Amino acid sequence: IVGGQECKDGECPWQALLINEENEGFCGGTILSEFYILTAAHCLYQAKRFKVRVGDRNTEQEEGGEAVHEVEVVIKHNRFTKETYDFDIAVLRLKTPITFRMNVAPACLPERDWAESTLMTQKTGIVSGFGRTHEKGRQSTRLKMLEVPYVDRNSCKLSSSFIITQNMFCAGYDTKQEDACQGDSGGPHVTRFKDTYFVTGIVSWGEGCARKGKYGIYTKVTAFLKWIDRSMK
Amino acid sequence: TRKLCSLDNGDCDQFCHEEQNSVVCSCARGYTLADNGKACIPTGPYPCGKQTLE
Ligand SMILES: O=C(c1cc2c(ccc[n+]2[O-])s1)N1CCN(S(=O)(=O)c2cc3cc(Cl)ccc3[nH]2)CC1
Ligand SMILES: [Ca+2]
Ligand SMILES: [Ca+2]
Repeated sequence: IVGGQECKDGECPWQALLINEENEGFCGGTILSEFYILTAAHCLYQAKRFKVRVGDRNTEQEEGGEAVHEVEVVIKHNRFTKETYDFDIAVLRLKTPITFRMNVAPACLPERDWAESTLMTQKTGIVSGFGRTHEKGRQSTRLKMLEVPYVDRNSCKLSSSFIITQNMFCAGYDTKQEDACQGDSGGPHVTRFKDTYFVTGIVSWGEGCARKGKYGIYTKVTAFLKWIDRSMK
Repeated sequence: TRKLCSLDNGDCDQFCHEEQNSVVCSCARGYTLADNGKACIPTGPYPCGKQTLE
């Protein structure tokens, strides 16, 4: 995340971190239930074996709330295309169930039509992660969050050099220097309604991070709800 | 002119669907619908969608 603020205690509890062999974060995930993590398909090629850490806010210290879980099943979307990042979504089934507790708790899945007419027409959602703090920079050691405005499909297509499919939506700022960035991918984009957070997107891609006239592109979770339901069995 | 689900979410806490010409409310998994048919009551600690308070 470029810009934004730290997630304070208890504020981003649906966040998960995929960590490689070297115990280093390479991508985010969203907690869906005690066994299922939502992530981007493109993260599945950024390492050979990986685990999932939950409950972490500062990867430089063990505040005794963290847990690592091994992955049992990976369900990648069968139409993922690496060239365009279309169908950038995957579910992970964990070996052992998550224990919910402070900083660890799932985000809700919405109903499709209600989410489209009610959630995605709010002004903003929240994206969170441990990725880079600027394009050239290093990964954050603290979990960060950023409020990002939803952007008009039309404006976004005008702004992008790559094709924005119906499986994607854009969020972020034209000029303001605030955006997700590398390492944040696969992480949550959630939308608050009254006092509950629903998962609305997955951090997928951008042309750099926080560039003027570019936005962040997120997988449109609502196009995949049936598929997610299936995968969780 | 805004009616049913389009008027402040049908007074529902979470999902709102217009069945016939009236509002039907419902709740995410891990919530139950209250007797007033509108509010959603968490059935455990750590319901989805809530920042953790302990
Ligand atoms: O410019 C590209 C693209 C290559 C592409 C794109 C679209 C389609 C196809 N290709 O090959 S964007 N890069 C550079 C930037 N990085 S990244 O720093 O990992 C990154 C992920 C991300 C996600 C969001 Cl929501 C916003 C900014 C981001 N930067 C992402 C990759
Ligand atoms: Ca830590
Ligand atoms: Ca921008």
